[PDB]
Amino acid sequence: TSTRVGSGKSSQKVKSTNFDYAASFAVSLGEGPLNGIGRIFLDGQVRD
Amino acid sequence: TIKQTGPRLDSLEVMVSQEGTPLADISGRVAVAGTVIWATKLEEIARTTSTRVGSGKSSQKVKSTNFDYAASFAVSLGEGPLNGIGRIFLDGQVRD
Amino acid sequence: GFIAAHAEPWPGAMLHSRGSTPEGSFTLAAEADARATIGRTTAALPPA
Amino acid sequence: ATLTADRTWRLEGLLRGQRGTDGIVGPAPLPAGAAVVAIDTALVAAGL
Repeated sequence: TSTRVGSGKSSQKVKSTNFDYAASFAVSLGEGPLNGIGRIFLDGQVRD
Repeated sequence: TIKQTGPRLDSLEVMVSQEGTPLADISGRVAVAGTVIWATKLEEIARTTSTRVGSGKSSQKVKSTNFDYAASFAVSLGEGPLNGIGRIFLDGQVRD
Repeated sequence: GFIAAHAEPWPGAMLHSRGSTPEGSFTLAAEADARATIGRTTAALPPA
Repeated sequence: ATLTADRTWRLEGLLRGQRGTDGIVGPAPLPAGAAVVAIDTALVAAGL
């Protein structure tokens, strides 16, 4: 993603592209049946 | 004669959130990263920032506000009276 | 058209989307940083 | 503006007629209740 320098260079360089590498990360918490899933977050206890 | 193999010790020191570790209590001139103690939460002035699309959508999305997490990091290097504090920096020998 | 937003203790971007249709097909037209400073008059004043 | 209360501020030395500020007032005196907004970055006018 890049930004324009306007008149001095090119004014059309602006891009709003999102982050790449979106994937179906499947994290196995272990083998066997599991229950009581709760309190899950990448950086903290939980997300809204 | 009984001996203790030399430890890595201070080199590659990193601040540690956990308080289980005992303080260094240095008796000489050593540089210690220490362990973060009593950080005063964080100051979340702006949680997120946005990018303007100008004419196509909105040119008002951009934010110039200061970044978050300003806090009092009361890192405690060691217990006991201390002196000669100098040459301190997060990433280098010193800040101006 | 000025649209300052008085957020009620809200942290985050405020999305102002304008749609001509009554039902609400709004298209994003503006974004507001935070609650703007706003005031409520408690008095009536003759023209100065 | 002079603080009279935690939210209340008494605007003083009001100046009118700048860019026809007085022009709206002469026909109609200000009502007891109105929304007064400071000029700010949060105010958004573009996208129309």
